[PDB]
Amino acid sequence: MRHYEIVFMVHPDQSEQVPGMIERYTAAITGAEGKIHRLEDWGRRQLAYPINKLHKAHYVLMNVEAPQEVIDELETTFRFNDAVIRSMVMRTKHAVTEASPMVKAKDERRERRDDFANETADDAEAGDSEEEEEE
Amino acid sequence: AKAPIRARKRVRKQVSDGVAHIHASFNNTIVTITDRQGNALGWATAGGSGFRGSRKSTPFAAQVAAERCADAVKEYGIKNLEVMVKGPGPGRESTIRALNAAGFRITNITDVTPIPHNGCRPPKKRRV
Amino acid sequence: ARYFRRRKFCRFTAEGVQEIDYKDIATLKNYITESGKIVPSRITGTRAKYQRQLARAIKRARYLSLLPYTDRHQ
Amino acid sequence: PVIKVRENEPFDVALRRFKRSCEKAGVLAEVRRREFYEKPTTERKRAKASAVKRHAKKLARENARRTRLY
Amino acid sequence: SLSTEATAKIVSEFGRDANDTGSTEVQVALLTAQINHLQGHFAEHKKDHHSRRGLLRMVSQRRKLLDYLKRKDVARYTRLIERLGLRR
Amino acid sequence: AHIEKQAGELQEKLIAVNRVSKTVKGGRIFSFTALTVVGDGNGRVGFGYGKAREVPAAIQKAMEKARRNMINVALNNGTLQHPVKGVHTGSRVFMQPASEGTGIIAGGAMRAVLEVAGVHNVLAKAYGSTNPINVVRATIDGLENMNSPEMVAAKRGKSVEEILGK
Amino acid sequence: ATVSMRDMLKAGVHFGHQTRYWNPKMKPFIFGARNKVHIINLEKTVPMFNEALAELNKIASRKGKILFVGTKRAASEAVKDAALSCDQFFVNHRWLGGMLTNWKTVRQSIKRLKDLETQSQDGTFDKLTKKEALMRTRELEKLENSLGGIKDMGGLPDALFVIDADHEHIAIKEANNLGIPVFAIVDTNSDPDGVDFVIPGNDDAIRAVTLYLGAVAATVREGRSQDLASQAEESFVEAE
RNA sequence: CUUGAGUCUCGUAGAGGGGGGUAGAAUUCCAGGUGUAGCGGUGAAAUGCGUAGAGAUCUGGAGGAAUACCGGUGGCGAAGGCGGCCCCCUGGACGAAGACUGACGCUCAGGUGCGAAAGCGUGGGGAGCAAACAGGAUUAGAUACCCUGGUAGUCCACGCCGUAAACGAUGUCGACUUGGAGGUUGUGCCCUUGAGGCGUGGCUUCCGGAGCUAACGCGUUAAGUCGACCGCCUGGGGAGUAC
RNA sequence: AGGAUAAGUGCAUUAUGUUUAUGUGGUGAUUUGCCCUUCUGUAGCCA
Repeated sequence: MRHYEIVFMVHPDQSEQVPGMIERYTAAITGAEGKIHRLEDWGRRQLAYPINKLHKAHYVLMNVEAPQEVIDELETTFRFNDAVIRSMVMRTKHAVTEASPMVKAKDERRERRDDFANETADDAEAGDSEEEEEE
Repeated sequence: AKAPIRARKRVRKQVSDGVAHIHASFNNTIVTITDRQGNALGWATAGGSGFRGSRKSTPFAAQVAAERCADAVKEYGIKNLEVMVKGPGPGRESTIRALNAAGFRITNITDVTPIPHNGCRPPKKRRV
Repeated sequence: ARYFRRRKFCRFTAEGVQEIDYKDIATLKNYITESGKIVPSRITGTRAKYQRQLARAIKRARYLSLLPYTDRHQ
Repeated sequence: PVIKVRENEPFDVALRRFKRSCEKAGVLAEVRRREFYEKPTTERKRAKASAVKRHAKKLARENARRTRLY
Repeated sequence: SLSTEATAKIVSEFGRDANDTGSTEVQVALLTAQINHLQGHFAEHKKDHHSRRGLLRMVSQRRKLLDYLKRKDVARYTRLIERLGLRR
Repeated sequence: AHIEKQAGELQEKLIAVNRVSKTVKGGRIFSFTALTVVGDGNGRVGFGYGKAREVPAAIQKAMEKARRNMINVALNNGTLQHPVKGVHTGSRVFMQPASEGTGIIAGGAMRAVLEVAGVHNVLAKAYGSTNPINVVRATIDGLENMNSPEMVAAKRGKSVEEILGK
Repeated sequence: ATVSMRDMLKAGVHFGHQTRYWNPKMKPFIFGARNKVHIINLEKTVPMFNEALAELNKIASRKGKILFVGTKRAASEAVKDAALSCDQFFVNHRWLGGMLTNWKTVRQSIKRLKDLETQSQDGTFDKLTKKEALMRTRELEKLENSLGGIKDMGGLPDALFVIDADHEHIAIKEANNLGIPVFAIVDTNSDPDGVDFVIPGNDDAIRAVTLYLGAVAATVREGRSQDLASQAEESFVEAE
């Protein structure tokens, strides 16, 4: 129907849950006559302050179009998930279906802000493997 | 409002360095030295020789507080210093100058002043 | 000279782009002090459009800890 | 308020009188104000009111030259 | 809110079937769809008085257009008013 | 030192008298203030408030100010050709057309102000503030709403005012 | 005639004068703001001055006793400079009131003034306290500099030439009270109403104050060729 | 008919309404570690808290109101009214082109509908502050002034008669009357050159002209020029009470 | 590694600029309140 730009972040120690869930979420969206207009994972970062303990988190920009009843239920699920810690959703008017240039800011994350471990393989399993899937 | 300057008297750490925490208000200063592992090697305050009224928060009562606490942590065998600052209150500068004049380094003057979100109601029984 | 819009540094004390989206971090800092925190619009004469939309867009980012929230995170 | 970074023409004491502007700017710049939801527009938020006196001070610098007091 | 597929259905069922949304019958039936939409909100809670001002706008105007309409032709009026239901 | 206007006739209408006080700063001095009206016989906007040490020097000051920055104005016959309601600063006064068979009808200093103004037969009731200082504006505002005769036919009456500049 | 508006396509500016909102009633004859301040141009004054340049022709036909009054920080020399001619009198120090309305007292004080001036300049002003005499001399000089306009002139002038509005409020204030027609130079912080003749312009410098009010123009110089059959037969030398 | 008003898709601003979601930090507390005497309050002050180890500080848990600075003279709601940030459901306004209807208009006795706040029934909840009540300080006292403990209250939601400074202070709504600029916003145009300028609308505010006031003040949002139609006043006190 | 527009080095107690007791009612300065004009006129009032 209309586009509601979900961006969300992931706890390190829990990261192994997300590669399975996102693909199930893409199947919930497209199974409701919406589209995924992006799904870019940004990598692992240092947070500006702790959120639910630990100083680092992992970033995913999902960018939904979907019927309005369902997008309210995915954002609530993602903020209350057992691996995603927080999410923020912004409005359809005077805004994009695909966001601003974060293209550099993604690489910077992968290059230098990364731990290089299993938890950061999962980030790449969660955005740079698909943009839409049926589960 | 001063800790033990004399030797063997209380438990020592002798780690060459510490961090100080300064709580600056318009009515007091609390200057408290701690270990880099996070344990108090001494404190003082600005009513440590009896300043009261406005005079309790001013640069000169802020300075003597800093001079009482800085003295003691030389028997806990510290030589170097770092500072955390918390409030736009007075003597916030006179206190830094006092730590450095006490024979310590003060290169990192880290503002970490907390933010209340104004969850309380302040005392009023009047027109203003 | 016609349809050379944003060819150059024009408007602002410092030229970031967008004000409502917050997904990039490196073009919002243009309007953020060192304490980790929003520029005070009275003192600066901020460009009002960009400032009004940055008031929601910085909070959304803050709550997603993309930026500091409070001075103790300096 | 002392700020982590240093002022221009710098010395080993950091101070807020040179490179601060948004710190305690409504958090403790308040005096006995209670919890309010519309009273600040006329009590607290005097920006139009306070801008005039500053404008008057920039106005008087021209006007002293124009009378030739200098 | 009011959307393209409700609005098209209304033009299809009410007034002329193309290129008209402005006439008395269909104008009343477009207002009806927003009153229904407002009653959709008013099936979550009932301390909705700041919106109720608006409900009474959309009714008051139906009273204005039903008045005009019944002074033009009693057919469009008696059909419309029964075909858009409302009240017991 | 200014041009003055004159009338070939004397008016010395003293309307008010007052005294100036500072009460501690140099204490209180003997000075008076005064208001005096200078007409023409057909009217003037002439009103003068002045001040000096004593009452005579004070009135003569005030009589001078009643004839500088002022000009005379004129009206034919002892009536006014418009029923209008003159207002000046809360002192509001009324007029309606009348006969010559009535002259003045008024009291105090007002009967003396209206005689020079030419609006004494038309004299109808005053309302709002009617103490001396402002009641006396008859010959000022009541001659700025003025109408005065110049036609030979009532149906040429609006046509005749148009061609006076066209 | 046309030369006076051949020079207004050549100067007319000040690039603003005061405030963001300026004086609204002069807005038609003048250019609006640019980049967070106020700017003015010479361009918006020429359509106004395409007929209105005929009023410099009406103050040159009856020319004998003209007074250039209202001095400012950069306008003072321009009040001296447009009035440099020998029928035309000027001040160089700020004007104050009563110099036209209590003219009685002023003419009694001129009559004192030229006597104590011949005395001071001959050296005849001496006292056994030198301080009391030199201090009277400094203050006598200020009178000479302030009054120099009406001082050497036969009586109240036939026009009054106000160059400034912005601080010299009084010179316009008294001209309305003596009824003497006004010849005005208005700026973008002053209205063109309430004065009888205008140059649209600015109040400072030689941009409007002698660029039409001098020998370079043709309209202050064709008024004066109409004096030569009315009160005189030859007088065109005197005036600029 | 359009010269009034109404309506569709398109776009845009905002704390409107109803219901969901969510983080960090001061006061406060507990615990353990480290650590010793004032801490607090204010005009200055004492009462208060504290050696049963207070104040402060490191680590980790507790909890509820609350959410800066951005935030402005902004904007929204019917007026009072709305303030952390976000979404769902939905209102009402702001712009623009295509398109339609075509006086469907104006006001409003009666009328029904409808709350900032506390008052107030029940449910939720309590860290701080507080009428009362105590005690201090002040003094002719001291209920005012000022502080300290401390409770209902504050704090949430609906609900009962909706109180007020419940306001474009200015009824309702509209037509007409030199502008410029601020705040901040649709959108055409710019070196997009800094909350800007010009083009054309927007609410919203400074400044001042024609006209108006008793003065402040108003001035294109009128307190101007007026329009229709409704409300209300006839000296004060005593009375927004009585009846 | 975006706590890096680095203060836009545009910054200054940052929006209540506050608090340590009071002392009754009226009262000074005038009996010519008068020294500007023809006709249409004036201050007790006139050409």
